[PDB]
Amino acid sequence: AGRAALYKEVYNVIASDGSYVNYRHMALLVDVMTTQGGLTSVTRHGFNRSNTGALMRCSFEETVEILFEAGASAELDDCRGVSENVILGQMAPIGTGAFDVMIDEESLVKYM
Amino acid sequence: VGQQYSSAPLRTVKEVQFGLFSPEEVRAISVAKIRFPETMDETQTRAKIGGLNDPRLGSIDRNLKCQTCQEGMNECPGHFGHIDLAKPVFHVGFIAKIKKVCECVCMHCGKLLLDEHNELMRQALAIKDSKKRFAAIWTLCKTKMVCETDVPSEDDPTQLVSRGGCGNTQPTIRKDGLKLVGSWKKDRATGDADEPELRVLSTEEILNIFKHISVKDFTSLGFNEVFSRPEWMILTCLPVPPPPVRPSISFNESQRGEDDLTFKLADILKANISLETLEHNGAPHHAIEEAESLLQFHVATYMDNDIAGQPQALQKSGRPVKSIRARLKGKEGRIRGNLMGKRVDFSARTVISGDPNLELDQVGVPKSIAKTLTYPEVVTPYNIDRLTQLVRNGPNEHPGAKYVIRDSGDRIDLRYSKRAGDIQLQYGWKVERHIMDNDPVLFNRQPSLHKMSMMAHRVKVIPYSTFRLNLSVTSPYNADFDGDEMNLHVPQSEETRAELSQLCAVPLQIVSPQSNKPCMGIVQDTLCGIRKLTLRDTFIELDQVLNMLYWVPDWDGVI
Amino acid sequence: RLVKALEDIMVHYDNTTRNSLGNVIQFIYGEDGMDAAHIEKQSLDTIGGSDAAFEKRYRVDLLNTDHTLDPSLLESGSEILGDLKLQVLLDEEYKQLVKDRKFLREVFVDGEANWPLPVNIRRIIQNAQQTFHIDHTKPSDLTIKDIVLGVKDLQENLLVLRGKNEIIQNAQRDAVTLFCCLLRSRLATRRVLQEYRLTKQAFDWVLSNIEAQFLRSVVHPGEMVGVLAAQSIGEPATQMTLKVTSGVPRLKEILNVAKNMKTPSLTVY
Amino acid sequence: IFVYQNNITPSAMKLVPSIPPATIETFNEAALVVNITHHELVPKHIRLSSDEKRELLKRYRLKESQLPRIQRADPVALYLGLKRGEVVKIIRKSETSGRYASYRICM
Amino acid sequence: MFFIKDLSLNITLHPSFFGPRMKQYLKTKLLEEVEGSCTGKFGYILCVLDYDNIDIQRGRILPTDGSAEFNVKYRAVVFKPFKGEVVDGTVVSCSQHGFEVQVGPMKVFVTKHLMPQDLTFNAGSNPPSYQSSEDVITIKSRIRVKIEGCISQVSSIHAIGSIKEDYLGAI
Amino acid sequence: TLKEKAIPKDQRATTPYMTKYERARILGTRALQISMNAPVFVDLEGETDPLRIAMKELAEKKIPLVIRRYLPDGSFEDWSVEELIVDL
Amino acid sequence: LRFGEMERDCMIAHGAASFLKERLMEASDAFRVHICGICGLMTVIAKLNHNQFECKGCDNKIDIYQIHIPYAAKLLFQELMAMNITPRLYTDRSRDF
Amino acid sequence: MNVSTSTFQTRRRRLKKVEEEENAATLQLGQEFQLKQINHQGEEEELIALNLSEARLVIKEALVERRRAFKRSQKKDDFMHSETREKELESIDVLLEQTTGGNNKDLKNTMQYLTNFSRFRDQETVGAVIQLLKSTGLHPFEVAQLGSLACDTADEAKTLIPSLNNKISDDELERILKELSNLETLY
DNA sequence: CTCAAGTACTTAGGCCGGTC
DNA sequence: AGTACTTGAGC
RNA sequence: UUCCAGGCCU
Ligand SMILES: [Mg+2]
Ligand SMILES: [Zn+2]
Ligand SMILES: [Zn+2]
Ligand SMILES: [Zn+2]
Repeated sequence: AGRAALYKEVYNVIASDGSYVNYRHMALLVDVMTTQGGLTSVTRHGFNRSNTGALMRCSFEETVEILFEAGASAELDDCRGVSENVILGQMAPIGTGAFDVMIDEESLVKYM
Repeated sequence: VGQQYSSAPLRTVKEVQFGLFSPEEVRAISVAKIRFPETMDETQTRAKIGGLNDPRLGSIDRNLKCQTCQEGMNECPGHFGHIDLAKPVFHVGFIAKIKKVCECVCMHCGKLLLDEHNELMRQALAIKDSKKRFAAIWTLCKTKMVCETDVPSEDDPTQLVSRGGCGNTQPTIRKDGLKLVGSWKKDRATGDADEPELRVLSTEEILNIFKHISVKDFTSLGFNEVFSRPEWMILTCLPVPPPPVRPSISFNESQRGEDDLTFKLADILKANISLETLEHNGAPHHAIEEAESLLQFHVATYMDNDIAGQPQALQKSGRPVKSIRARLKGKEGRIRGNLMGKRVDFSARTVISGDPNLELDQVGVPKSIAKTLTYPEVVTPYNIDRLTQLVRNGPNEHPGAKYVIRDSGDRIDLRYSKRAGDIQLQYGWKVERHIMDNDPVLFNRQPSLHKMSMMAHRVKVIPYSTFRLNLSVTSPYNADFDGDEMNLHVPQSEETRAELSQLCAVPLQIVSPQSNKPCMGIVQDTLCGIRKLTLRDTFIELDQVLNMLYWVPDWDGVI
Repeated sequence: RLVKALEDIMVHYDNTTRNSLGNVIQFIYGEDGMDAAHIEKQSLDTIGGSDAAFEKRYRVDLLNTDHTLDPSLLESGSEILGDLKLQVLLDEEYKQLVKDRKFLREVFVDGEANWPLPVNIRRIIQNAQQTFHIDHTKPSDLTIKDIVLGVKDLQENLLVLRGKNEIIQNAQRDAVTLFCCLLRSRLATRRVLQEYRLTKQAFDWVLSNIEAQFLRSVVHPGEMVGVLAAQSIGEPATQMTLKVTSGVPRLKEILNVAKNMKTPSLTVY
Repeated sequence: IFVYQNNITPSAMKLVPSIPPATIETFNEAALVVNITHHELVPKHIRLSSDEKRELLKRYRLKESQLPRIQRADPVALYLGLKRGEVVKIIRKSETSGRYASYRICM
Repeated sequence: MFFIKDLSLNITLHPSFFGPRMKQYLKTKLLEEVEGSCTGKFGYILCVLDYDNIDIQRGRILPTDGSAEFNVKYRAVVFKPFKGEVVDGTVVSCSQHGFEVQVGPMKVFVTKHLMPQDLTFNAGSNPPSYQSSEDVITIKSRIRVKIEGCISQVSSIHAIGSIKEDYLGAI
Repeated sequence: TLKEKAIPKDQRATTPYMTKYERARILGTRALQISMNAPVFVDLEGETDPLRIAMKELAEKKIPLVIRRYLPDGSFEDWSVEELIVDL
Repeated sequence: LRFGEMERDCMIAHGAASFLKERLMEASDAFRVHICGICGLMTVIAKLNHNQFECKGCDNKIDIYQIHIPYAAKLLFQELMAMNITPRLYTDRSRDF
Repeated sequence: MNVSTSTFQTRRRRLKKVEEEENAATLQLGQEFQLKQINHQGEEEELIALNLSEARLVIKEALVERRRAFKRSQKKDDFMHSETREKELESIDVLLEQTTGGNNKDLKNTMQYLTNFSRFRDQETVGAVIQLLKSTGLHPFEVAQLGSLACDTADEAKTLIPSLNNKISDDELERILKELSNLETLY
């Protein structure tokens, strides 16, 4: 019922301008806040503290500090994070990168 | 890139494991003994003293030399050195945790102050989470200040049982500068001691206490037996970032440079040497600690300079001296400003001026830029022809190219190479050519807050120095012409372009999901005009109509 | 803040919506696995209007001289009158359309009927029209079975989640539901033949289109909806040229988990 | 279960886990005056047999964590006597699908 | 001794060779990069087996450039000596410090001080030799050695051995 | 620790079609390979450009490429350019 | 020109996988170092000529990798290292999930 | 670039490289040679010790089985010999010049060694040896040594193959020995 | 053991003089 | 600056 | 390069 009101209130914020946004967007963010367990805030304090990889959260306000605590608590980073790669200089598991591509000898013969 | 092939099987980083150096590793790893504080200069004689700044680590001045590793400058990344401290020093950052951990364990033994024996403890001693655990754990025993040897067993609380020993009461620690202090007790007007008993916590003291902390206790808290043992939050040996992290920006020859960092280290080094000699020699004892705290400062400020106990450690001139942490600190930081957003090659910018004679998806690029921006194209028995034309056509006539790259990783500069008019392209070579009419390109108009604030357009090289983009695509970029500019980048790989062309094309972004409706559409002159054109009261005789008809590119050509 | 907070939220190959943790954040993106791009303000007729009118439009009674299909609309019209077997199907249809009424009037307590929904159907027929030059004069050539029974299968094929099991399949249903209402709203026996003399072909056509036109409207596992949604919101936020804490500042108030609104109100009914 | 009028003994309460299995729930009077579940916003939830649950994960390749969570204190959580680990099926209306199936695990 | 281990080997192919004779070239490459190789890990690789069933698997096309990486799973015969492994082979070289006996693709060396002392060392020997009451060693003269130690090298696991124990020496 | 690779083409769950990305990603890849002077499996009717040949190879589904789709956990489903549909 | 954050977000949205990377690497930083297959550090003493790889202390010279990342991050790492922080790099993984 | 040659067993090397045993005929072979190595089929499989000749066959085998696939495509001959010692040094020497890598100096030098010092130049006979030896619980490395290492006394045996000792009695092993010097294909 | 300071952290994002 | 956790403090 | 300052993007 909270998520309800949350989205509810949010909607009106964008409705005060008449502007229209498709529920999905707003709902998503609204969800990302509530799923966690209660009311996770879109702030250095809120979201950017959850179990996401160190590197990822690093790029948003805790910067140094966040890493420090990582070496202290010997964290591990999947590098599943959009950001992780960006920093790493790797193609990120995103759209065009959410899958691999192989040459299947087979096919590559039946064609000729 | 980083040139010169290496049989080194290559991969991608999958996991990223954070830890904390063990003085020893720092040692093993190190190539430099790092003794002298002085930059180098074989005492005036130019070179480097086997002291600081390349006593082996990477080198300066175009020189293969670099403890064999050779590979002048570009290639040979840094080669860490070390520098055995004089006395253990807190790590400017872990400070709080060094305290919060002490507030958790007992001195003398180094054991938890809350064994499973205490239930509340279990509650925390089971909160899977190397932090939310260390969170509870601490809050729990940060109160119990006496390492007890007896507690009411898992049976009648009338039949106590033991565990560890030494009950030595434990002082309430509290922060001050870069050193901790606690105050014990023992009765008050009863039998000796009375009010507090202020004692300062020396690093050596602490460090040891931590070291003794149990293996399972390590973890129990929130640490790690292999990568980050509490006993490490304290630096014994100090890793020396090599030249490329502290590049001596050298002004010509026989002129200074040395990076701000290189100084703070030289500082640290000196401060150290003094300390050792005050011991190994005439030690006015408690007059040394007066010159030790100094090291505990440099080595502290070296990493973080923007602290609480103010003293910004000014680089004589007022400059505060950039602490490493300041280098990564958000925005401009190695992170927010270098890795999440870099400066780039193959990009251009100019003032934009709308054109009603372009196709929605084109973008008028000035010939000037068309000849500047290139595109690596492989030589193929498909283009071998066109390509040789461009090449030999020169990097100055528009449709041409400026560089040809044979297999042998070496670039032929067309605007000079006394064989420019020669060159027999080789299928398998590459020919950076000029951006040509209809190459895909990412054109954008920061602030880039829309998905469609960066769409890919078709090049249509034109004259005059302006990006002449179509009108309808005005609104999506939030673009106007009263002095507004726009950046545009050029893809570089056959698949990259493919990615712009197949997903970033303007025709595509045409109908946006942030409002399941189209984001572009007719405006101004066309709109203000479309209206008038319509209206019952508006007619057009032949002649004109015939022209109008003609103007529609497609038109079945049938009045 | 928004963007950095949603970065890694994309629609995975199972239609789930997650992040680097693989933690779910929406079981079916947008609660309907549809890409916002393919959606238009459709109209769910089966919701408004008088209880009266409803009949006049969706009711088809073959067991009656006044509520049957005057065989000028249908071909097999006259020879269907009274067929108690067809009035069974023709009844399930009308039974369902009415369940819908009391469904929509339940989700949309408001009464509103214009909403965002995949596959525009008015146009998909608007063309169905002139594409076969359908002349409203002469009679159709469908059966109460052709219509009713084919529309039933149209639905069988508007797959969103594929999964081969109850938990998954049962989600499929959920995730669609609303569309289908729109479907039966517009592909109702009466409507189909009397409102737009749909030939057999014409209809068989409209069906396949609705199908693939649907299938296309689905969402592509790849979409980086996190970064999306964020922009899509933080965008019309910069365009907010601003007695209760309104827009811009209020929005911030929200995202912060405002530990004490400026305006707090409490509207009680 | 239990309905206290104005409170309970901070010393008594410390005897709820006194008889495991069989556990005891505590509720307030003025708290049950109105049923929250009935509220225009709160949708219906539903407990889930260890079967319905393990089936919910086997069918979504999910780990316990990856599941959206509901506080142990969550108002509704108590209502349906939730417990650490139990799942719930929040089934609610939707201006898009019309009906959305969502799952919440307990903290 | 001589083992047969199951190995693998990621080989990257150019999109160039993305033809029909791929498996064909691939195998041929694997063979180029293995038969005759050497490691400290697996030691002398000698001969790949079952040429016909070399598994290639679907190789993946790399990112930036179109190359493909295939993890060619194979198997082969190998030889990795050990300390204390008794091997007999033919003498090769022979100096004032000892003779070098070859056992397999490898070369075990025996120092003067590692064989019985009564076994002199003929100087004006044509070819160079070592003698004893009833023993003469040189060129061929087959020997049976006890590999005392190994020294994995570039691509040639070397080793030293004695013949001073019992049941050791000439054959 | 599942060496239990992933889903057999039988039981595959994903979408039967191709994602706007997958085609974008394929076309590019294949082109990038054709530009690399790779083998072409169509009769270029001129089409000197690669992302053209790519586009064409893709129309006769004569692209020897296999899309390895990954699932939120690790398991994956394998699809051939042939199998996939193209209403993209 | 700078293709900062704003623009990155933009491409992610777009799904522009490769391209983002391409502008993040090839059209900028893009650099190459060597790793010890064990201590995920840049230690390795790459003599790309006689191939010797040592990386002593950890003593390898046999199990080593080559990786392409942005010289920025390379720095960022020695930079973290300088503050006694070990940002190890692993070519594989174990965590699974 | 060019990867090395990974093996079929992944031991999670976590920082602590400290350990690495000491190879010894103490049957303390490298980890890459444990009784319990893992067949690339994923299934477990005991070590694989080949004794001279027994190995010589394996080589010549696939080495020729190779000369065929080498011609099955040369369109789109060979067929064995008969033990003759020296005359084989020539036979195989050729087989190499076709299916071999050429500069694969080792493989060639491994053949001449293997072919000269081979102990049972003949298939059947070699299988015979195996049936015999392989059935002693004896580790493969021994099963090998005992195979390719001519021996007389249990003393000469248990000595050149120390690991044995307590393992199999003297007379028993003594028997077996005599069995080999019997099967020991003539020349 | 429960209440009011203490105690610290970004602040949007591109591009274009004087002297450290 | 504002602004939100966290710590210090009189009970 | 760096450090401060100012400026422009209706
Ligand atoms: Mg302007
Ligand atoms: Zn070097
Ligand atoms: Zn103690
Ligand atoms: Zn190392």
